[PDB]
Amino acid sequence: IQTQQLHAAMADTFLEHMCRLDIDSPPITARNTGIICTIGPASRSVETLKEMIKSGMNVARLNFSHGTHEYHAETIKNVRTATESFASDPILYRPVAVALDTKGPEIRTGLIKAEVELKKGATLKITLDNAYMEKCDENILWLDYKNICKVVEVGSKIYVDDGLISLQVDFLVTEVENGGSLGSKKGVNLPGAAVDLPAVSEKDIQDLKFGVEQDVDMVFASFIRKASDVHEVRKVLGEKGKNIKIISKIENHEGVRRFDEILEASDGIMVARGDLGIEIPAEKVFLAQKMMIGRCNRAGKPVICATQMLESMIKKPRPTRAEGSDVANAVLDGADCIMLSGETAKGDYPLEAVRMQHLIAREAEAAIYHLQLFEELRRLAPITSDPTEATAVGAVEASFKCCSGAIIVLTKSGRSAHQVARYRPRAPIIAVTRNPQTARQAHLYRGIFPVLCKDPVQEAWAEDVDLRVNFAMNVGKARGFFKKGDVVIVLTGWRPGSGFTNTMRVVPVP
Amino acid sequence: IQTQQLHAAMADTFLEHMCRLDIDSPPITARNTGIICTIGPASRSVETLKEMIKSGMNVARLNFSHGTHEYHAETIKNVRTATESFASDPILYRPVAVALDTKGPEIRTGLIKGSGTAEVELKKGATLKITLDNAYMEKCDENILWLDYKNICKVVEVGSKIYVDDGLISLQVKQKGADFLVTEVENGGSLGSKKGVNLPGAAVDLPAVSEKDIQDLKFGVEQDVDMVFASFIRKASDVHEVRKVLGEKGKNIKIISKIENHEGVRRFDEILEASDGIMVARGDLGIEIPAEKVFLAQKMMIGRCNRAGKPVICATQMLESMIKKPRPTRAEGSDVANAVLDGADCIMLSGETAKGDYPLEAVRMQHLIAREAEAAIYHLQLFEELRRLAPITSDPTEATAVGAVEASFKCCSGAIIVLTKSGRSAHQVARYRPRAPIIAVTRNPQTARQAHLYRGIFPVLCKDPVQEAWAEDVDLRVNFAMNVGKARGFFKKGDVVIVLTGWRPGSGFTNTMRVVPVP
Amino acid sequence: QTQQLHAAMADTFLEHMCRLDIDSPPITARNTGIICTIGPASRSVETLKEMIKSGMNVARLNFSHGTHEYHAETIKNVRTATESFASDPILYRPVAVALDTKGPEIRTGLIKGSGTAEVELKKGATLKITLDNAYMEKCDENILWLDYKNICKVVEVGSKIYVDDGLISLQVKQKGADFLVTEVENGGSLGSKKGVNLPGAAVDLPAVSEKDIQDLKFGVEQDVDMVFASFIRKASDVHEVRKVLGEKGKNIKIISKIENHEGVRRFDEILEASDGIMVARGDLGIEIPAEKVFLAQKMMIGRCNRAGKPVICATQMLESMIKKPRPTRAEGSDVANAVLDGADCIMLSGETAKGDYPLEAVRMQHLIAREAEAAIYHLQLFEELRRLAPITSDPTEATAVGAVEASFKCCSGAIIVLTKSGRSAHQVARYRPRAPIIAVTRNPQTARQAHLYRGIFPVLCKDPVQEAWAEDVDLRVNFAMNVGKARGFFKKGDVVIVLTGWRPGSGFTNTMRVVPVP
Ligand SMILES: O=c1cc(Cn2cnc3ccccc32)nc2ccccn12
Ligand SMILES: O=c1cc(Cn2cnc3ccccc32)nc2ccccn12
Ligand SMILES: O=P(O)(O)OC[C@H]1O[C@](O)(COP(=O)(O)O)[C@@H](O)[C@@H]1O
Ligand SMILES: O=P(O)(O)OC[C@H]1O[C@](O)(COP(=O)(O)O)[C@@H](O)[C@@H]1O
Ligand SMILES: O=P(O)(O)OC[C@H]1O[C@](O)(COP(=O)(O)O)[C@@H](O)[C@@H]1O
Repeated sequence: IQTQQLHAAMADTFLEHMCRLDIDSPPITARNTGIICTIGPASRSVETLKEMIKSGMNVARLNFSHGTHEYHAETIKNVRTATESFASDPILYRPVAVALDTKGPEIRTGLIKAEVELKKGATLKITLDNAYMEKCDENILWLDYKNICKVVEVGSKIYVDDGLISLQVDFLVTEVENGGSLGSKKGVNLPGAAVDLPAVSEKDIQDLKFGVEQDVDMVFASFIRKASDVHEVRKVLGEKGKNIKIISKIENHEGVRRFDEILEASDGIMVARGDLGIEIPAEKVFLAQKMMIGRCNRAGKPVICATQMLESMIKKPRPTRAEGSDVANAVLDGADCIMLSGETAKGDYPLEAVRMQHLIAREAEAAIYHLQLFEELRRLAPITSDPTEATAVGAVEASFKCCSGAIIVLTKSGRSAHQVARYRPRAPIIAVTRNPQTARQAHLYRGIFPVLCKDPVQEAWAEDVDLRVNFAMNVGKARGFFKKGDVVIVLTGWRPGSGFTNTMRVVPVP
Repeated sequence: IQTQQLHAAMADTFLEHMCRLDIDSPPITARNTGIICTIGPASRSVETLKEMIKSGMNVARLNFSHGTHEYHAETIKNVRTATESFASDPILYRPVAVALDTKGPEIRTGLIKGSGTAEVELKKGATLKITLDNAYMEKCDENILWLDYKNICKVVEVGSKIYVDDGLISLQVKQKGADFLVTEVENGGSLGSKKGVNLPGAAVDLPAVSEKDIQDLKFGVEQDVDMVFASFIRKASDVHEVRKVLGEKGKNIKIISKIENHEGVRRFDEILEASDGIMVARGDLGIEIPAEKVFLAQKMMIGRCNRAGKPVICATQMLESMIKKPRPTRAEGSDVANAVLDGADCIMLSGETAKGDYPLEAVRMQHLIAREAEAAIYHLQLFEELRRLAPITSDPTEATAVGAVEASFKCCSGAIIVLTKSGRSAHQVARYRPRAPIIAVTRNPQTARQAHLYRGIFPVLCKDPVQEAWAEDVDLRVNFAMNVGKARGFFKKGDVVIVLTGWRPGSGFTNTMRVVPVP
Repeated sequence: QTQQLHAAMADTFLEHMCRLDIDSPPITARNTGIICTIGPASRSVETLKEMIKSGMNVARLNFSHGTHEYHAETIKNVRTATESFASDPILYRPVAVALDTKGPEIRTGLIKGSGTAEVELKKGATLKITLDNAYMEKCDENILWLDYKNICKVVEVGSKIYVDDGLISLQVKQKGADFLVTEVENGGSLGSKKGVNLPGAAVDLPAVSEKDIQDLKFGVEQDVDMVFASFIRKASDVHEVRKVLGEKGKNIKIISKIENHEGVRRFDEILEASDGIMVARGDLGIEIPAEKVFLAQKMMIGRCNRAGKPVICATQMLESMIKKPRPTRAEGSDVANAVLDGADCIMLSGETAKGDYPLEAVRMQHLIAREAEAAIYHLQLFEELRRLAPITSDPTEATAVGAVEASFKCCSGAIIVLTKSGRSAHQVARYRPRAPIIAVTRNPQTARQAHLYRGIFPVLCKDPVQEAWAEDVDLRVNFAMNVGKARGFFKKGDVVIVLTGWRPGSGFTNTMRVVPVP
């Protein structure tokens, strides 16, 4: 009772559950929320990447907004070098995924003449004549988006340089709402506009093909506005990249409004709060965040909460109180993963930022009101004929009933473990696979602790099944998830191959 | 249904309620969560203060860790000048409370090279000597660090961790002494003048109410402050000590206990029972206990305060980046919204308003987020849990209060108008957390100021003289609240409001609830 | 410790049941309306006086038998007995009068010219049904006449015909022009003028017959409070009853009796058209399989509670009490479960109309209802009623829920409501408070009709209108404090909820006061 917030777990109301949250109730070792770190000058080396892994990084994120293919290939090579330095012990080997975050379509201003000053309620004309592209000034500004006039109307706002400058409407004349240092080749945002820019730009096609060649596990597809955008990303990945997960980045009003069709078309979602906070009033981000996490939990699809989670840690070795809170509340909301950008890419304390996310995520997971969450997940999920779905909900129920140390799932593609994860058990889900890509991808789903079996396939299938379950038991005992004599849930299928999980057993730890 | 997250309000589950939160669903005009602003050099002028009031500032906080009595007396004077500049129209006047935040049992360093602005870059693994010899109190550098805690050597042992400046710098006690400590820099950084020192493992024996606190509390009574935010409250006896120090002259001053250490969290229940309200003082609390556990202590304290109907304040680094930037980080927007969703009565600004470059933008942002987050609350579960967890009582006032809240949800009322002398009647309504704002009409200026501590209370100060016929005096205050609500856009003619009154004059007779249309 | 308050606290319905305590005694107040059928056993002014002391609230008159002259004398006896208590207005109890229509009944003739003669019908035997009026007073074990002329047209070979509360069942073997050769499936004693059911048949009889029209017009003339309309199959049948009552009987409550398949299938349209429902289990249990009646009952009680319209549970609730002074366990359970289901009223037919223990049956209904009312899981019920209730702009609906909420919070002795038309008290009753609703009115029809709503205890104020309106309000509130104190619903110092309006007349209820009992 005095550990894992188990007194708070027993509350009959959410109010009382909150009243019982105890700073003296220590959490277990298992940390269920996946940690995604953006790699950069502060974290690119092998030595550092080894420490990143030890501190808790599960996914290495490569930002293709900048850098060449050569640079990115070397980052990937470094990640795999640091990752396989741990391969010698398969019991302790932690798989590490590689994510490719696309540049995506963007609106950029021209070259000035370099800085200029804009003020109060002055005038500035927006032109598209590619003769003014080299002569940007205080009275006239050129843009690379030719359909800007079609998507904007009388009273529409234009945001310049990550929202620093505000403006009001073959050309458009604007009245400055908020001035400042007008730079050259700066990003432009169109709030409320149904931007008709390509789903995937020319550079993105090249990047996505590079990703297939580099054997990446997932793509974080930028500026996803509709279902067709996801379909274009999927078509570019083709047959060679059919198994690569697609996470759609919701960055503007359109993406939020057309969310249900994007979720159905995608493998998962990223709440890209940075871009979203420029596109929608910042006081509304928390709404879009809580709506997307809720709907992803409802569909059983992975959701990533991103941007400025521990921002002050770029310069400081400890985060602010708002940051500590933001990480906890993203876990409490129901986010599968939490992300680090500048904090691991450019900052002075990358390792400390990763360690803090791990500590907060672990305390937040014990703090979840599983009693309400599990009843609501059950009530909202459809009654289907699927044997694996019934098995998965059965296992979660059994794990709550006997307070099991884990739910051991045998999986080839990962699907069987994903089905367990959508019911959010408190027990860690040990997914035993032989597929190295599945083990990497499994980090996207809350609760899943992926373990790669390297043992050779036995000829008697029932013995091969037993070998993989025993492996999971060994990983559990070694990492102190449970010990000999404890009860665990074990999920297996009625024959080899995917799609047959239908067997739930309550097994003592040997 | 398309406004105030009413589609989300209708959800049968919390998960579905979250699924329905809509960025395109605009909130009402009224903002329920009170905004406390620390007043410092960036916000002291009458000019700025008038604009703070307009931006949404409800309480002016005075941090007695710094500044002389003369400085604070002038800040208070300027707060009153800005507030009274709006008194010509009683319909548009907004009361503004004055809060005195004590220094308390603080441990502080001296001056780096005799300058209150100079800094030293401390290196990891480096040796630093801590002295109590006042010869170095202005001669601090990268080798010698003076602090004002005379009994440091007794309560600290070898291996003990010493945190400096919001715990950003860390040190380990390597060799103990009589008035000195030989330390090893565990975590480096830039060390400035007069920084905060924490000793999480140590049994700090500093008095509850210091000699400086007694002088400041006295000045608070003389200055007619509305509340005291008492630093480092550890047990109920500490609250009792503040209460006894304020004595008879300060008996109506509200005491808010600041929980910022492990003992305070541990002995929370007895502290709460003794206090008029609580501050979740996350700054120190996040140094004293592991920073990852702060959200647990925060939600336990908000829940327990909500369960007890006593005000709770969420404080520190809520919009921190805004000291230097005109826009907050996404983590900051989140924190503000989540403090409101948790059930915090008030939210607070420190350096963001006291010394930052954008104090009005920080006030405006807290106002914008709070109002958005108030509509996002799951009132269906919150009101059911508040009802079930509250005892059955013979108190007529409590029954009227819950009946009034029930009526306000049924007709989606524009407000709950409450006539109150002490504030109690409006406090009893706030406890049940209605969606509609509570317009508290009072003739007592202190009540009007102190009501800002409670979620939803929109206090109004009636200046109209007392009429011969009591029933006409009652109707005059109700009409005054009708006038305020219309003028501020909380409602318009024909809308329905709830009205709370008593059956005779004086406090304690609230027993009448009326459902009336707006004239 | 009292009125199942320990079970009231339960966080789950399962634990609510676990905590039900036979040693937790109920309050004095009984909220469920008791409807009694008047007959030879209960017609005397002297018996009617005792029926009123036992707890009868509504006197039901079955217009399937008797003449207008006979029914007018019944109504006179009910009024004489009710008005005997008017000497003390504190103890006076309003009593309503309900007219129950004959509707499209199908009845057999006389057994060998006698009203009491019986024949033994044996299983396997042939029975000939005739429409020939030469046999209307010559029924026996071989021939049986019935008054439904178009019986042959609506039935077929193989069809089943039920006689006498469905105790005798016949199977049609041969169909004819004005006859039916049948076989005895369920035998027994066949008596005179027994009711007939044709479960599968499309009975074409009118919803409102000429006799029904006369009875309905007589209802208006006799100033009845409500009508119980038999065999209502659709909305158009209720509109037919409504039309007949017309402007003169516009304020007479229509309670549609659901006693057939079509009535259940069309229930929503029926309920929208009506002022209330009777779950008419007798004929319903013959018209549809008997094992489905509880389903229909719970569906109808639920939908009426959801619509805020009165619902009556009727027929064979304490049947064995016709011949015995105590009921069976099933009968005790049935009365308890109708109250638990949410029925506003419970009814007695044979038990009060012709049985040997009428006063006993009324007393028993009173004792069970009171026990069952304390057993209600108010915590879930109030939460569900609020959730399923729409958000209104109506100040009166907001004041009513506020008052119910306030009554739960302080566990008040009562919710005192001042009402002209009764609407304000009905709005309080739709939220099911635990506290009894003392509805103070000066309108006598309002006071009588208030018995149709769970929890309403109507009191008729005799006192003339005081000059100052506030004083007239206070006089009526004090009258309720006096009724509640005399009936032992509360004592001095207890807390009660008071509901009034801001000006005289109907529709201004907007004031809720929490006041100590003087
Ligand atoms: O009733 C509540 C209230 C809250 C606080 N909260 C956190 N995001 C919120 C979004 C909207 C409303 C309240 C919100 N969280 C939970 C969690 C589980 C069950 C019930 N909950
Ligand atoms: O809230 C209720 C009320 C009732 C009716 N009922 C039947 N025995 C009862 C005993 C006491 C109170 C109500 C009772 N049944 C259920 C069934 C499932 C869930 C909730 N229920
Ligand atoms: O989650 P997935 O990809 O459907 O895989 C689960 C599969 O794994 C198994 O447990 C074992 O299959 P293999 O022996 O082919 O690995 C199957 O019985 C089951 O259908
Ligand atoms: O909240 P409090 O301090 O009890 O004050 C509420 C009081 O205000 C009133 O409505 C009006 O009283 P006054 O006329 O004395 O101000 C009382 O009837 C009621 O008891
Ligand atoms: O229930 P109804 O028919 O709306 O009547 C309730 C009415 O009774 C009153 O309390 C008293 O009215 P009277 O003084 O006219 O009898 C009104 O203020 C209120 O509107």
